[PDB]
Amino acid sequence: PLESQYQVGPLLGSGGFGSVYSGIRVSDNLPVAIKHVEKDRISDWGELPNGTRVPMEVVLLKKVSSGFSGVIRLLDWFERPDSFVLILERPEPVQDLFDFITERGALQEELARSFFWQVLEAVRHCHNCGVLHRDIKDENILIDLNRGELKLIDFGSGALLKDTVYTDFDGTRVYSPPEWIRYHRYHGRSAAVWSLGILLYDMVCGDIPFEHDEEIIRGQVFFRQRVSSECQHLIRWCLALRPSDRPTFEEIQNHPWMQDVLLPQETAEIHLH
Ligand SMILES: Nc1ncnc2c1ncn2[C@@H]1O[C@H](COP(=O)(O)OP(=O)(O)NP(=O)(O)O)[C@@H](O)[C@H]1O
Ligand SMILES: [Mg+2]
Repeated sequence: PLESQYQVGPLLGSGGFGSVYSGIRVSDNLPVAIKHVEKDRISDWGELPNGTRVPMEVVLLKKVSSGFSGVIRLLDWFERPDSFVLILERPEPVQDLFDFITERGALQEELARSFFWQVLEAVRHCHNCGVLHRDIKDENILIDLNRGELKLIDFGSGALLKDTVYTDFDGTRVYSPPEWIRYHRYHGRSAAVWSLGILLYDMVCGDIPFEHDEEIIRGQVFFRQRVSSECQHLIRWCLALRPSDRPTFEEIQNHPWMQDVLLPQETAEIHLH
C-alpha cells in the first residue's frame, strides 16, 4: 500500500494549499517527502513510457530523475481515486532558498555565485532531459545544508521542452517574461533565462526586482544593494527585453562573474557552517 511502506510525519512548508508530508521509508529509514496532488487541480496530463495516464508533473519528474543531478528525484508514485501521491527524496537538514534569503538577507556574491551556478547546472540537466520547469524561483529550490547542494523542486507548472512557441503558463507571474505579460507567448529557453535573471537579482539584493506588470515590461533594473558591475551586467543581460538578446546557458556560465565557483562542500563549510 502506502501507509505501510512509509511512516508519515508532519506537513512541510508554510502557507499555501498544497500537501507535502515529511516521511520515512520503513524499508531503509530513508528520508522522503510525500507530495499529494489533487486530480481536479491537474490541468496538464501526460502518459508514461507504458502509456498510463498521469499528471505531467510525474512525466517530467521521471524524465529528470535518472541518475544524479541537482533535481529532487521521484522515488515512486501512487494513484488514488481523487489524487496522486509522489514519493520524493528529502534532504535533511534542509531549508528552501526563500527562507534562507529571508533570514540572511542579500547574499554575499561568492555564495550567490555558488548557488546560481548549481541552479544553472540543474536547469541544464532538465533541458537535456527534454523538460522545461517553468517555475524557477527561490521557493522551488532546496538547500541540502550539510552538503552545500541545491535541489530543484516542483515541476507542477512544467512542460515537455519544445522549440515552438508556448501560449500557456501557470508559473509565478513576477518571474515571467515581458513577452508573456504583453503577448501571452514565449519560448522555453529564453523565458527560463529571464526567470534566472530574476532569481540572481533576488539572491544578491534580497528581494525580486519587479512586483508589477508595468515594471516587468519596462525592464529597468534598479539595484537596491551594492552589487558588483560584473554581476549587474549578467543580471541585466538575462533581463533583456527582447528574448533573442538574452544569453544562452553557455554564455551565462562563461560570463566573467561566474568564474572560479566554489565547490558545494566548500560552500557549506564557508557559508552554511
Ligand atoms: N523533496 C522535498 N524535501 C523537503 N521538502 C519538500 C520537498 N518537496 C516539497 N517540500 C516542501 O513542500 C513545499 C511545497 O512543495 P511543492 O512541490 O511546491 O508542493 P505544492 O503543491 O506546489 N504546494 P504550494 O507550492 O505551497 O502551492 C515546499 O515549500 C517545501 O517546504
Ligand atoms: Mg509549488
